[PDB]
Amino acid sequence: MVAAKKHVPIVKKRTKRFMRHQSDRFKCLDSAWRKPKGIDNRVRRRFKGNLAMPSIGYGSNKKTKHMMPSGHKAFLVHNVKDVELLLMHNRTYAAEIAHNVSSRKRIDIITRAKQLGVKVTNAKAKVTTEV
Amino acid sequence: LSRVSLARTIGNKLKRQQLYIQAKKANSRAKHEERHRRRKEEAKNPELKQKRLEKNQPASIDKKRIWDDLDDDSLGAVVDVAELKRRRLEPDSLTSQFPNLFADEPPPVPKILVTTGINGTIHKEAEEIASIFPNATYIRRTAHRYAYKYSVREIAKFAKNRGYTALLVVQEDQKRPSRLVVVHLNGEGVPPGPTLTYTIRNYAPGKAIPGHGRATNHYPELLLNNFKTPLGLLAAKSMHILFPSKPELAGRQVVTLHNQRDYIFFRRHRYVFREARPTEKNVVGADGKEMEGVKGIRAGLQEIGPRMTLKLRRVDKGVGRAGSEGPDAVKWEWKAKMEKKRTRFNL
Amino acid sequence: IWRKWHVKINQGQKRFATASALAASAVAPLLMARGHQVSTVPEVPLVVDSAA
Amino acid sequence: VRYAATEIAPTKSARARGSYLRVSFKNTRETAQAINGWKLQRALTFLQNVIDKKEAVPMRRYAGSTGRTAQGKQWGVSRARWPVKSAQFLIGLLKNAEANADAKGLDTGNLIIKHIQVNQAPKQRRPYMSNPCHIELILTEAEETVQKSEAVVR
Amino acid sequence: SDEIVWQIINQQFCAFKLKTTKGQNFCRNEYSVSGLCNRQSCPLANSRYATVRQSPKGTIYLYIKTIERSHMPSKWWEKIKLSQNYQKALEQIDQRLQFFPKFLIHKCKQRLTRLVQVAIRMRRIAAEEARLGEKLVPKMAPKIKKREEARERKALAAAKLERTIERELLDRLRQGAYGDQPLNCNPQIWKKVL
Amino acid sequence: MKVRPTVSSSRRKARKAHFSAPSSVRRVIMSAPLSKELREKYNVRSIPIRKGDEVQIVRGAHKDKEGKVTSVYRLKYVIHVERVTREKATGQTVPIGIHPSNVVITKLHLDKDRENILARIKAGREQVAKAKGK
Amino acid sequence: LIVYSPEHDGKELVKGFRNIPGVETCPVDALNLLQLAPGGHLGRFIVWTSAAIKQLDAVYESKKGFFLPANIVSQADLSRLINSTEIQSVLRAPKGEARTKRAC
RNA sequence: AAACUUUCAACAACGGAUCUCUUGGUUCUGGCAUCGAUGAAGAACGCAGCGAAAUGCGAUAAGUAAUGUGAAUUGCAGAAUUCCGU
RNA sequence: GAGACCGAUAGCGCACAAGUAGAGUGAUCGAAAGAUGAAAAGCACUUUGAAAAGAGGGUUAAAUAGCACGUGAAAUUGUUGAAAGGGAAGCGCUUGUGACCAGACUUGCGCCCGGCGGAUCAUCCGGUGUUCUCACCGGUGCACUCCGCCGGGCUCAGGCCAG
Ligand SMILES: [Zn+2]
Repeated sequence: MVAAKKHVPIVKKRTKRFMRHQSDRFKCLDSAWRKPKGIDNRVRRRFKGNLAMPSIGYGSNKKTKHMMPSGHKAFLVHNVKDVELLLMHNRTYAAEIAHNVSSRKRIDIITRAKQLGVKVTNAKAKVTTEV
Repeated sequence: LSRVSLARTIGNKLKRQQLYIQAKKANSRAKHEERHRRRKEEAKNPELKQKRLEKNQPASIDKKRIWDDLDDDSLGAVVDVAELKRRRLEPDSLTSQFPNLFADEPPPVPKILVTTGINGTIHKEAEEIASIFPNATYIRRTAHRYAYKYSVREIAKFAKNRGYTALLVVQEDQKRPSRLVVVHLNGEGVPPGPTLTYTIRNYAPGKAIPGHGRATNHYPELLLNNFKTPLGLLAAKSMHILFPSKPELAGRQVVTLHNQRDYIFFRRHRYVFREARPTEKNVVGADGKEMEGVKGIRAGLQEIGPRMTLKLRRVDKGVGRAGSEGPDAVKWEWKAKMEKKRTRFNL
Repeated sequence: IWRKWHVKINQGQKRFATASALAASAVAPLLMARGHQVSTVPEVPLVVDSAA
Repeated sequence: VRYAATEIAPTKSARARGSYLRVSFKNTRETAQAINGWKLQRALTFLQNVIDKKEAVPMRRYAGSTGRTAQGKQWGVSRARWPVKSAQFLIGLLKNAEANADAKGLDTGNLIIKHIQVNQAPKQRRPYMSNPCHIELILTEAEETVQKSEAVVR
Repeated sequence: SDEIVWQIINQQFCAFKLKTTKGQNFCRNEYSVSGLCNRQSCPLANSRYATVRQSPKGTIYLYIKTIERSHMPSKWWEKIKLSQNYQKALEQIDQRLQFFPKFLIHKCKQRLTRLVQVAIRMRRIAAEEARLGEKLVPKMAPKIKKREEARERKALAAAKLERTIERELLDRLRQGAYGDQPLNCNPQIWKKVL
Repeated sequence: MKVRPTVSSSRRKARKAHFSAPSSVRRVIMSAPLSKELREKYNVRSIPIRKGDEVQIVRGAHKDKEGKVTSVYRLKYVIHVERVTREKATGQTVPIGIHPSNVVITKLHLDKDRENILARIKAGREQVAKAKGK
Repeated sequence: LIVYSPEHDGKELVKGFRNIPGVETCPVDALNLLQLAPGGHLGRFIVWTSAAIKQLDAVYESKKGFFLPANIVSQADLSRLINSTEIQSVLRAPKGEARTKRAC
């Protein structure tokens, strides 16, 4: 038994990103959400068949907020000292090795997390196995 | 402009570009007339064309190869083995160090076992590698995800008991074959011999190759090309030991391992001998062109095998590093310091 | 140029702030909360002899 | 995983490039599409006939209504013209790749044009703008297939 | 002044504070029972404190800090060896953290629990890794990979692979390596060779 | 740190002065350490290089290569050494540039001004050691 | 931060500590907040001298227009204020617990 | 069925954004007081083997005298010009 | 001499040929334009052919850094592959099909029997440091105790989806 702790089921209220209006048509508008402000904008008045707005009712359950599908919360780790902070929380958190960590330092982190029983999200990036 | 950089002598960028454009128009015009006057004079007197060609010849990294200008062979010395015997007339170190590969008579029908990396997912790539070598079977390393984690040392003991000759492990990266570990199990009482790990870089299956074909069960003919060093002679004999010694020369299947500058290019073709088509040129040989006796017939080729490029990284005494236990446990270990100069070819 | 670069602070508030910083320097938790590797000195005010 | 279609071997291939060619990009694109996937000798006769005003080049994408001759019955396109400079630049590029194939030792009578591609060159800065082009092309031998042996039972 | 020390650490700044976006804060102090920045488990704000740490020789020690020696951080913690017997080691915490806050008693037992299972987990995966003999090693560096990708391209052109195969195959037919009446070739082709 | 007001800690003024220097003060910049034997005999650490100096390269890809100076190129801050050369495409061998800080001087080219340089450094080094000692 | 007495120690100590990275020197008559609280964070490590501790009473007496401020709280340990015999003797019984059981 | 058009991906173009750099600018502070009829500031004409949309100089013309340093100049030609020496 | 300034569409108009190039009869107006590489080692030689261009081959750690030169975005364009369409289609909700990609609980603890070895075991000896009762070494041994390791036996707990 090495897994996450007993958590209530993760329910995502909406799995699709809120896309900015008319971002599909104009390349200058990024898809990042901007609230419409024209008084005759059909998205703003919320007619049917249009894009929905983000709202606090979409907010995820506070027990399962920030939880990965396995049940863990991601923890950004830069060296071996950061993994040891997860010694008491090896069932709630998972080690996410930062993107600017070298090859050798990753193997030191990956070895340490195995000894501590801490899940690593990216354990096969700059490494390989030699027999 | 060959000895001076216009960037480090003219600070204004735009003035430098026009002077270089004027340089390109001048030199390209000058080279055209100089080569055209040479072509005019070559037509009258063709002897000077023979003199120009033999004196001015293009450079080659192969012809600038650096050998260890010394004696001795120790599986780490870059030296032409064949030129050493020719100098001696005017490899004992390999046979003593590796009695099993370089013995008198190999086992007649080698039995080969191919397995994958542990909890691997490259089953279709490993089975095609198993079809490369005749009399080879594929067994997955782990049955389930949560199954027993058999070691390479164990499987080498298991397959030697059953009667296999070699054990091949294809190690994966990015769900693609990346390393080939070749283990020699041998027979009777001698221990499992040397382990040769390689790197599979440009893997392409036969299905990806346009105009390919199937392979028949005929034993192929082995072509081990351009192996000269003591290390290369071991890599050549190791690939020799996997294949049957007597080829069934009716399937017309050829498996080649060509060593160009420590890159072992692997192919598998099938051929037919045919008369040359009238617009086709005769097959030339190097230094002795217009290959005699064979004049006017050409050997066609159709690929039937995987594309891959191998490079030798480590050779060990036993099975892996953990399995080679003496003080000569690592025989030759590739490091990037050896490829520091482009004319140092290890094998 | 005539942006307000310098700030007038009352002298009483400056001396209050200096008195608090001196008092915080006599507290051993506040030394290591400030990043000082202070685990070897044998007294946290650390008065040395003037003759040395 | 998936594996892309690997490249046909370089020693069975022949390459030629043309960069910054003072020739119209819209015309050369239409001329290169006419001869894509043809034999080498088929293309050199066609491009020479375009030079001699005998056979016309159909206009499909960058098509302008200029001529409606019966020569378009062999293409099915009702718009036709005679690109002379585009034929001349493409002829010298095809002859270059034929010389490259003979240096590499290829069969002169069996090259096909599997790859032709026309890009745009930087505009010549003079209110009027010229439109030069880059052209690259690859020739290969026709795929040769050999016979299989009869499989042996054992 | 333990409440005042907490007000500076919590609201203003602590050098041992790691802040994540996941909703919990972490304490980087090596003398913390739980790596969290709450009031009950701050080594700084709590003048009387306990923790459990592991020496690289494998010995688990109980570190106790008292207020009466807080002015000298050199003589701050007292190190007390814990037994290898687990139920006996739990009793030393109960005996020696007597009359302490229940949180510190509880978190010292749990840190004792985690450290003992890690040692068992260490010895299990060390035995399994010594069995397989596989070791994680760094992959090829970007510059070396760029070098072998470039020098393989030049080796592939210099090989002239399908020409070399044809050259070597025609060499063997000439030299009689295929034997008389070969299954390789066509009999109207051999009569050309003589 | 710096004290005197005439001294500047400007990276801009330092980089301008280094790369726009006259050849007289390029000479002082273009200076090399002396060997262990030469240090214990002349009591001098570093002198500028001249053409006749036998030298040894101790940094770079041409490490442990010994030779005589062939040229002191002050415009590109380069010395040239005998038999430290590379081939061009044409085959012509060209000198390879070593900075003066990458070499150690083995044998000096001695003339009257050079002994005066070596005396003045020894006089100052002896003076301050005596002033520090007593 | 080394704090010294220029009247009894001299300024020769300033030159010895001047090259050592990090360490700073300040006389006891001219204490600096930018050095006592670097970055606005309190708790500087200070290496006092014995002559400076004697002067510390005097330099803060000689400051005209200022006296050492009186705190608005005499006992800053709040646990002593609340968990005392005098406070806890007078309190009402606790109306509940820290966690309340869900009724319905 | 071709073609044509659309979307996506790989590769190849066009273009010069982004990141990084800086012998440049901007602003502040400090020491000091010096153009010209003994012809200034400015404007030309010339002086180097190949030289400008540079710089230096003035028929002694990329400079001479004098002092100091102490072995170069350098993009290529080219100097029996100089090395215990005005 | 400096800076909580700007960083090549910025900062003086000018980081570079900048009051230049260019315009106007004239007074005047007045730009654009930085970055190869550590070092030119700035692509020898063969072969196309009329060119600011290729194919080989070479230098270099790298030439997809080749004086169009650090990185090299988007608009826009070509080739290859998949799919669709005929004044359609584009966005929202919901499946389906195909292609590509990913890969679920990281999968363990506890008892009993035998052997081996270390200890925090021994009212064992000696030494060191200390907050002065706590730690750490060195040498002894296995009567007791406790840990490991190896070889057997047994039990339990395990993530998700259905019924
Ligand atoms: Zn804290």
